[PDB]
Amino acid sequence: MERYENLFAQLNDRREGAFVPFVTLGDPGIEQSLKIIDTLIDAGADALELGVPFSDPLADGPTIQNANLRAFAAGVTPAQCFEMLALIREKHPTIPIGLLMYANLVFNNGIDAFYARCEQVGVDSVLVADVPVEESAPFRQAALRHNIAPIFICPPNADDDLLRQVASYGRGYTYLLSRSGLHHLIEKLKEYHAAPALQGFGISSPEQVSAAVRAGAAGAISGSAIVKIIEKNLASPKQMLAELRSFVSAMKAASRA
Amino acid sequence: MERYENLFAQLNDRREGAFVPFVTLGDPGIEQSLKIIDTLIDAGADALELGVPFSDPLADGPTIQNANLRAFAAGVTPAQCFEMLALIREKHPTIPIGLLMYANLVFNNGIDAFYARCEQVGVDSVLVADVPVEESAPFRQAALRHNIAPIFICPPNADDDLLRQVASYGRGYTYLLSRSGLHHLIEKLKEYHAAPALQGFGISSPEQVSAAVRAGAAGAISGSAIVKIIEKNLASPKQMLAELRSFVSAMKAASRA
Amino acid sequence: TTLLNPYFGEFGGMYVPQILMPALNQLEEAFVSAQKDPEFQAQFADLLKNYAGRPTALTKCQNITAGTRTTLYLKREDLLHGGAHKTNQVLGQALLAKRMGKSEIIAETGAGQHGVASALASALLGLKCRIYMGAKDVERQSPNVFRMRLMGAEVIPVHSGSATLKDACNEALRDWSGSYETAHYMLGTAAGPHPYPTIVREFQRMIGEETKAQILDKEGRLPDAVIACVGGGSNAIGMFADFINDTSVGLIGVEPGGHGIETGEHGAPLKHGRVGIYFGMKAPMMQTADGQIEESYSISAGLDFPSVGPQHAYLNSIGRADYVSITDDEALEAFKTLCRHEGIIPALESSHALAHALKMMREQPEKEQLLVVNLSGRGDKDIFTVHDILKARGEI
Amino acid sequence: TTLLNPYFGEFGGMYVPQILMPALNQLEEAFVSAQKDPEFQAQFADLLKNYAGRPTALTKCQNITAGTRTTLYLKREDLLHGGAHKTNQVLGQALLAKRMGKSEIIAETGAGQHGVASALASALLGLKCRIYMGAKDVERQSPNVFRMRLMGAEVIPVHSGSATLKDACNEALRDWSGSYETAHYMLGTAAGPHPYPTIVREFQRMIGEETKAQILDKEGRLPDAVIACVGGGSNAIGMFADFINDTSVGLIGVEPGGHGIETGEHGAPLKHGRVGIYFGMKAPMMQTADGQIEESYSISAGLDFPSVGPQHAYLNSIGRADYVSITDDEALEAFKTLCRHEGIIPALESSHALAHALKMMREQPEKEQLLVVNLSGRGDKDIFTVHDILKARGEI
Ligand SMILES: O=C(NCCOP(=O)(O)O)c1ccc(OC(F)(F)F)cc1
Ligand SMILES: O=C(NCCOP(=O)(O)O)c1ccc(OC(F)(F)F)cc1
Ligand SMILES: O=C(NCCOP(=O)(O)O)c1ccc(OC(F)(F)F)cc1
Ligand SMILES: O=C(NCCOP(=O)(O)O)c1ccc(OC(F)(F)F)cc1
Ligand SMILES: *Cc1c(COP(=O)(O)O)cnc(C)c1O
Ligand SMILES: *Cc1c(COP(=O)(O)O)cnc(C)c1O
Ligand code: NA
Ligand code: NA
Repeated sequence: MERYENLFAQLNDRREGAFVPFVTLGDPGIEQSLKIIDTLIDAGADALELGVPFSDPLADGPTIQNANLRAFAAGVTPAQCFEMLALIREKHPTIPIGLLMYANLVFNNGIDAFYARCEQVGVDSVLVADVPVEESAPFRQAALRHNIAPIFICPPNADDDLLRQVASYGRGYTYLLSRSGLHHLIEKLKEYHAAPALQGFGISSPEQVSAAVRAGAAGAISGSAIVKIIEKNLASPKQMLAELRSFVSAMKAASRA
Repeated sequence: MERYENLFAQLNDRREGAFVPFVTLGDPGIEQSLKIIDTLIDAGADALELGVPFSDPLADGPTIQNANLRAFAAGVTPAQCFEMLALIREKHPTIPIGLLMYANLVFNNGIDAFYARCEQVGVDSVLVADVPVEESAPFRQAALRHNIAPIFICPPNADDDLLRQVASYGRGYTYLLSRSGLHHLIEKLKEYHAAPALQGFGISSPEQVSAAVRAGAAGAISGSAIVKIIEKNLASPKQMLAELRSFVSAMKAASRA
Repeated sequence: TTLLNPYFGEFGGMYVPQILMPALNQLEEAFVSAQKDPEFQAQFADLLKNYAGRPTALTKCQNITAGTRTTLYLKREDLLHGGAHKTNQVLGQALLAKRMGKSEIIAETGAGQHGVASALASALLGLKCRIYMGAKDVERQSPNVFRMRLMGAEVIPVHSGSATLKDACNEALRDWSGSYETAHYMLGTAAGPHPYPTIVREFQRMIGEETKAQILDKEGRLPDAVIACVGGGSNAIGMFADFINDTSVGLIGVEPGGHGIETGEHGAPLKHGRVGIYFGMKAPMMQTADGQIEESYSISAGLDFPSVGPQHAYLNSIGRADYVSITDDEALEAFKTLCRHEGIIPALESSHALAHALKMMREQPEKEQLLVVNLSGRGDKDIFTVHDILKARGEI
Repeated sequence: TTLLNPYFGEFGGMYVPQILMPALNQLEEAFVSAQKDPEFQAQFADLLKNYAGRPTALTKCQNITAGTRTTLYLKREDLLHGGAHKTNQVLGQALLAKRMGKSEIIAETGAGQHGVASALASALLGLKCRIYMGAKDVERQSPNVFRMRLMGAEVIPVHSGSATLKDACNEALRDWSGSYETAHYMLGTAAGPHPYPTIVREFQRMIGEETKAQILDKEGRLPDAVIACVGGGSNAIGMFADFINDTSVGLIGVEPGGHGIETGEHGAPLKHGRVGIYFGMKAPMMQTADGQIEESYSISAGLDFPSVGPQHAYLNSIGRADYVSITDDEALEAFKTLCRHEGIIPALESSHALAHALKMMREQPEKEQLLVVNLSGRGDKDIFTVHDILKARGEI
């Protein structure tokens, strides 16, 4: 499919940025997570980034570490995540769906088989957090053979060789990091015909979405801010969804011309 | 004085051995110790060997270690021991009195001064347990200047040089050890004109006294056996003295022709 | 692109987030430079000799082998300053950090030994050291925590995840990704992403180099086998490296068998795990059927890394080295045996290596063989562990 | 009559019951013979090198002395097998016991270190070792007791007297007087009756011999002073002996000052006691006005001998060596300082020596001086003692 290409062309026609929430699949349980995701979409999410719970998420801060723990408390497994993904795609045929994976879960039963399963359930992209471009070949190749976009991170200091590699190897979008653990990066990515850039890390208010789009990014990704709302409202699921709806509506509105 | 020479000449006229009890001065207290000593004499002790309590009696087994501890529990000091000795001599003008000392108590305030104090209270001999003949010169010299007999141990294996040294250096009697931690020793001591031999260590029954005298010794010394009787009867002082009287009478009777 | 090969056959690599690649590349460049620099080599050698106490003895154990045709030597890393081999490589890494102009050290620790080694190197060399330690380990290893603090290190309890070694490792890497301009990550074994498996081997290789010279001096020939325990792989690769090209010399690595391989409660991923990608590398690990990383188990906390250095996986795959396992009880028996017969209290880690040598001897007592065991550390730290077990099961 | 002089001026001698003289004479003869025997010397040297780890390093401590004109080296007896200098002389004494045809060893211990050293030497050399230890010490030193037992020694609690070191010493001597035909008494310091002060010095003198060669190599001159703690005197005389005839080299012995000399709670008989006769020798001791032997006190149990070796009393009397004291708090500060600034955890005993060197430096920081401290042992054993004090007084 070409779901990201279609989205970005449609947003460009509307002079509009993408707003892309991240959540952990199965946080805080399978059924509430499905409701959370439907609420994110109904509230205006342009695409989704979805984490599969992993025992040791090195690239994640405490908020998302805790989201993974909550999902593990509910017994969530990768197989259950793929069952969820199939249901999500069945309900929502056009929204781009990207996974955020750690390498072991992709490599475990075979890299090809992982990307084959992504294609089968209707996933559009995979970002493997701990595979740098230098190690990426078997991943990006398997991705492309199964019509999955391999997503790469472009760190804030990327030298020129790295920019060119990310531009060549990525598809779907380029994940532009706000920081470590800018118009120069954005223009160079465009010069090298990279996939459109989505800014992520630390995006938690409407003005940041507008700023990202003004800097020339195609949109913004927000995770910890969304997951915080989950964490805050564990005792009241209904208020959780209302607070999520309110947050996403505001972030998406900031992306519109 | 010549109290040992007088005793041994008198016993020899009666074809009789000496029986010599050992006790710790001030065990289990000063007044009971004075009574114990009067009872030993009345019951037939020919001479006394008397220990001054010392913090670390290396040459002593557990029975006498405990006698020292009891005396320390009663606050007994060397000064109090010398006060006791003066009273004993005042009551009993002819009985030979020997002390069993450790070196530090003799050296502490000056070797000469120690032997001068012995002479003043009427002590007849001193055995310093941890001064071998090799270290004995200042001790035996000070002893002799104050008319005190220096007593030496003759161990069971004494080679010929040691026998000759003990014979030359000792006075009063020769302390003949029954064992470590015999007619050859006795005859050689007599050949070298040694002070008469008293056998000690492990002497606890009448037959041992008779045997010692038959082997040619001038008598026998008994300590732990006497001190055991004290230890056994701490709760009944009166029975203590009766049991001591009975034990000493029996041991002394075994020494008679 | 790298200066040196990041792989040993299939195994190894640099499986870290993109943001950490510049730190790894910087470190590789610094290391390649230092290895060619006679001044760096001389400074390292000087610290090893005059501070740490190298060379370490090679001790013949004739009481242990009585009545057999085995001759056994122990390479005495238990006599190294700090009481374990870890000191060698922390000194090298501290010098590298200084070469790169860094004033700060980050380290992870589980049992606390690497923490203590990192702390002493940092104290000596004027580096500000912070150590990540899982909160369960902090609570479990009070003596080592207090040593680290005495030596001026900041000990940071990690309450996240399961609050053990892998969580400390992750917290250390998170910190480094933000601080690598001024802080060096002093990884504690011959594992993790390139260039660490290579750096740690090179900064431990004096173990085998000395052993070779000492055995040639004492016996006029090379060993039939050199035997080392394998937690992450550093003491073993340090012993092995100089002998790899001596094809007659057996290289035997000993993983912890815990309660027994068949119980699943063990620490032997190399022979009983499955290849995965974690800890920045492709290597055998302890993992679920699903790919979640699970724990090692051993009586010896120092052998709890649930994976293994990639060079060991490679040496096994080609048949150059052989890997075996030893149970808790076998290790305990070897510990008791050394204490009684040679007056040397071995680390429980090292006791696994010794236990395997004892088996080689006992199983075939008329086999003529010359064996060296790497005695990777001293076992003063283990006497309470050993006491409590012996008491619980009735003896003593 | 003896082969060698039993006295150092007034001090020393053989003040034992007559029954023990043949044991002492036998031992003296055996020692004089062994010292002339190149085979004995070679066997001893071989054990020292290949089992114990000699030579020990001489480590320059430049962080400690920063900003001053003091250059400080530590002689690293903390790196010796067993973690203290005591190992040197027990190996020599075990070889002497074998030379005399004995199969059994008797030893005394207070803090347990000499017990552990005697046990490891006996395990190595095939001797049946029994160790006397006051019951209060047994209860107080569980870790060392279990080490001794692991190494096959029989540990015999002494409940008599005050159930501490002097009672253990007495029980050991009682046993020996009956068993000396088949058992050797392995006395643990350079004190007691002749020939022990001489034997123990000679079997520790490699400390100073190495230090001399190492300092000449590293500085091209001798030290201005060598500084050692003094409990009974063995590590100090071992450091001092080779320098006695180098009249420019200061010899500084450090006794424990405990809570302060003025409190009476200390362990400094050499400078603050009175000559007496006890422990088989004429020497300064801690005693009442009446002559009863009293106790030392120090934070460091290893410095609790309430007397001192006679050669130290003699070297003091002629002005060749100088003796000073260091309090518990000064020792604690030196312990903390070494840990933090050099990454070396010193025994609390050795910390007394270090504390005095620190004072020499701090009191006169522009005085140019080259100092060696004998770091007689490692301080892993003291970390709980140090922790508990620091906790009790608020810090940490
Ligand atoms: O999208 C992610 N998180 C959600 C957005 O960040 P935030 O809103 O700050 O939680 C996200 C993306 C990549 C990642 O790993 C690595 F960078 F290594 F590839 C970790 C988290
Ligand atoms: O007379 C003594 N004890 C009493 C008699 O012995 P026993 O009846 O067995 O207690 C006695 C004599 C000497 C001695 O020390 C040494 F031998 F070294 F000089 C210790 C005890
Ligand atoms: O085993 C490790 N360290 C040893 C700690 O030693 P100790 O203090 O004795 O537990 C260890 C630490 C980090 C690592 O890689 C990565 F950083 F990526 F996670 C791999 C192994
Ligand atoms: O200090 C002594 N031993 C050291 C024990 O060392 P540690 O185990 O560290 O207490 C010590 C032991 C015996 C001695 O002489 C004598 F045997 F006559 F009593 C003098 C000093
Ligand atoms: C840490 C440790 C080990 C295990 O680590 P490796 O990297 O596998 O060598 C082994 N022995 C001792 C004494 C240790 O401290
Ligand atoms: C026993 C001990 C001492 C004290 O004994 P000396 O005979 O006076 O040397 C000093 N340091 C250490 C480390 C010890 O174990
Ligand atoms: Na492992
Ligand atoms: Na002393």
